[PDB]
Amino acid sequence: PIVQNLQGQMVHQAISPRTLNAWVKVVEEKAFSPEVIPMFSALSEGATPQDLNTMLNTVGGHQAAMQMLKETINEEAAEWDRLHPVHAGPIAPGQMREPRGSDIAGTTSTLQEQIGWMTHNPPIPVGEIYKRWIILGLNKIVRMYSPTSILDIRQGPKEPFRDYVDRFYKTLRAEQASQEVKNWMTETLLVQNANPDCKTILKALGPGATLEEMMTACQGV
Amino acid sequence: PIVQNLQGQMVHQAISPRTLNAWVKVVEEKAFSPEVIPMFSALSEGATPQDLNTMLNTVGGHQAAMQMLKETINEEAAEWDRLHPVHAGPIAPGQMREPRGSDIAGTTSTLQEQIGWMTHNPPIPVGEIYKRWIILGLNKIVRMYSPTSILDIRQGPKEPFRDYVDRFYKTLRAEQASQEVKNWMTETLLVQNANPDCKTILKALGPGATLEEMMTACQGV
Amino acid sequence: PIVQNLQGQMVHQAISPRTLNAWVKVVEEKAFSPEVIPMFSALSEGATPQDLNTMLNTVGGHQAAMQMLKETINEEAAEWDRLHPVHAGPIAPGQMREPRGSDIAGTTSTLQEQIGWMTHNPPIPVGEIYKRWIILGLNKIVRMYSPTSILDIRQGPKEPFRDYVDRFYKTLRAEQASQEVKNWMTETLLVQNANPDCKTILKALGPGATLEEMMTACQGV
Amino acid sequence: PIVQNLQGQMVHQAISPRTLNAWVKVVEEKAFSPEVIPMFSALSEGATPQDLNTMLNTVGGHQAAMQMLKETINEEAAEWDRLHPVHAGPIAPGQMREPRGSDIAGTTSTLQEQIGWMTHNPPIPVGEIYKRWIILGLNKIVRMYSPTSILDIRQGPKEPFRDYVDRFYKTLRAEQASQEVKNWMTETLLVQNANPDCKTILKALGPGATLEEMMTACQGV
Ligand SMILES: O=P(O)(O)O[C@H]1[C@H](OP(=O)(O)O)[C@@H](OP(=O)(O)O)[C@H](OP(=O)(O)O)[C@@H](OP(=O)(O)O)[C@H]1OP(=O)(O)O
Repeated sequence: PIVQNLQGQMVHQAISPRTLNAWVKVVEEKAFSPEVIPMFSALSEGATPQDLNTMLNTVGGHQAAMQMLKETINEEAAEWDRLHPVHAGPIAPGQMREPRGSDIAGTTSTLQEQIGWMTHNPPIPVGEIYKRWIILGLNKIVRMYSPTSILDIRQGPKEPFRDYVDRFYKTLRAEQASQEVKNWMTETLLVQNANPDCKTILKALGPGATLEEMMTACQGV
Repeated sequence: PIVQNLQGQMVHQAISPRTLNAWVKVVEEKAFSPEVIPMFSALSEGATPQDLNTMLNTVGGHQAAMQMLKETINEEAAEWDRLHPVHAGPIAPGQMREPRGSDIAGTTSTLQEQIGWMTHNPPIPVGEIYKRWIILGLNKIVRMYSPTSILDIRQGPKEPFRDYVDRFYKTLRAEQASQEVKNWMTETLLVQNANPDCKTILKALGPGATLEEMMTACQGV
Repeated sequence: PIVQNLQGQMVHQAISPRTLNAWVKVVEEKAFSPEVIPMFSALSEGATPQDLNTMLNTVGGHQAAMQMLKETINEEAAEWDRLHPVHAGPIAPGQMREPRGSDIAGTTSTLQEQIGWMTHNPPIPVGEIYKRWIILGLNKIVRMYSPTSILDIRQGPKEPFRDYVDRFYKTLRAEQASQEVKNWMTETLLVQNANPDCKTILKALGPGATLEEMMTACQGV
Repeated sequence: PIVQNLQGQMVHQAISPRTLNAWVKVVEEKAFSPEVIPMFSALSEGATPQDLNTMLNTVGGHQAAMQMLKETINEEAAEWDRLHPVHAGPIAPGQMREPRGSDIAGTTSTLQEQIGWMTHNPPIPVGEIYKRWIILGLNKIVRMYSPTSILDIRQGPKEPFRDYVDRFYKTLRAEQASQEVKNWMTETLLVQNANPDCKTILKALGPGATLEEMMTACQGV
């Protein structure tokens, strides 16, 4: 985080040990359930790339996943570097050097330049692009850790409908696809994969039946 | 939350990670018992739709209930959009764009727009209507998740009257009904289901007995 | 159709009997399989709306199909009327009047009027618009008359991959969801539903593989 | 096509509806078996590129086939542009301009232009060149849609030699390797894959035997 001192100049503030330990416990306990992404984005609000690096390195276990995240961050940094070629020439006192692909990731940047980049007007959000790369990696990790694809979620012969819907929507949350495909999956795959006992009821209800109506109608079975 | 900086400009503040973890734990332990709604409205005091979306997304299990909440929010947003038609024309410097139905939910807006909305005079409380929609959805979820119907709560042969009346009133709170049906239930169904030893005293007491009078009348057994 | 007589003046020419015979064979024997649309769009080459109605009377035998077609025509005519409000005022005597939603449909127009409309500089196409509305109706009918859903197209244990791909693409063309859902279906659902051996080869091939490579690699299995 | 009117001036004549109907039947029912090419080359007799595009829109139903066809057209157009650099300078007013790679394809040309191009002394054929590019695309598609490789065409225990030869030559015409490999296939692979009795007779006949003698000697076996 970045805060203003008494004089009003921006000063970095280290993350409290409570937040850091909460994030570490979330990563080590939850495996990589899909709710880690919102929790991470809530715990890392307006943080400098050094803070993100601390929040990532501090994790003790799940080292394979952190390695995959390292690979994804490196690929995104290389692509960004290719997109922005270096402008040769001395930097005027009124500006600062343009951050390269690895300057964003914090492997070759000091704290002061990172503070200066996004506190400048107009701002260049190093933190908000680094967090985008990290979240893009976490999406792949979460998708990998989820057991089964959405197309293989099937209600058992005896399973209650509420548990089946819970499994289906957990898997769909873990799924990686655009929003339109997710809407189609919600509309059709839910009815299509049900057990024979509830499939007839769901078809008889109609094509525009809301989730509440389906679950209250299939409550007994 | 909304806080002022040193200069006096409104600045968004992230929710405390302790509060967020407390809400997640509340949803973990309490399932969807009726006391969740006051807890939510206490933990989400004066929060922008960004914070509400964070607090809703962070929940890990019970994904079917969160999907019902999503559908209810969508219905309320569509009804709001129909109720307030779109106005065509350029935006004056002294005003801001009129929010649409999907604008209140925070899924198609920035945080700065909402900050300006809920601080500009006259206020347009996006947060205070999003919280209304969320509570409206949570009410249906709580009613549906009630483990047993009111008619099935009956005092046991050896159960003291305190336990039976507590179970009955908790179930009555969960199964939300109108006021007059609640009055009839309290007056008649409470007496009807009791064990014979308590039923005799309740009947002999009279029809217009308050809850305290019944509880202190049947205290001996 | 429209032809030029010996005096250089455009004159309507009726649809030859065997073209109507071919369209009647298409309607009565193809059972509204997804190939009715190309054959209609071929047989109706540059036809004035009177000829379009002459070809449409064949569908009048099927009550449900003709009802769907009439409803779609009327809805598109209403939308056309809404989007083109009739201008009240003097018009240049060298120009023709304006086609109403019931005059582009040939219900209340005469043949000379449509001939003048089509043979104009610049031309105002009425036949093409009417044909687009008819094709919308036929798309709806073909979607209704589909024999199986896209999620039920599964390759047999020993069916060649080419037959399965042709069946899948025919069903996907009948169902006609949006474009993005179609791309997702082609990329993922095609691989998912295949028989074990072809599924193994397609999985081992990799993700995001063009159809040519899939069919070439899975040729003799 | 191109016809001469009553004044002796070449005028374009549209493709009759039933020719387009026949081509649509060819596309939709033959499943791109190796006989689509002769029927296309027959139905497209002397057609200006506008008519070629009109016939090509039928293939637009098949996404993959149309993509392959479009790619081949574009590649050949690029090669044509490269091999015929546009000459900048004055031209004789009695001569027409030069057809670009996107003007021989009828995408950016008008009908009168192509009529003038084709009806020239000496003629500059645009229809024939466009048809050659289309046939290249169709060859690629037919090769993709083949049901079995040439090495898997084996005569059955009791299949007559004539049926086996016809199947073999159809598959060899689909696969369309170079000419020398085709001659080697015909000479050797045909004898190699035959059933034991016909293989014995063909071996005993000798090497370098014409097809007529092979089929005459192996008639009733
Ligand atoms: O080769 P042809 O003897 O000229 O056959 C054609 C051909 O029929 P088939 O391919 O079924 O044999 C036409 O079919 P299209 O592919 O053009 O559709 C068909 O026209 P219809 O489509 O109208 O059936 C026409 O039949 P018709 O005589 O009714 O015009 C018929 O010609 P023949 O009947 O003279 O064989």
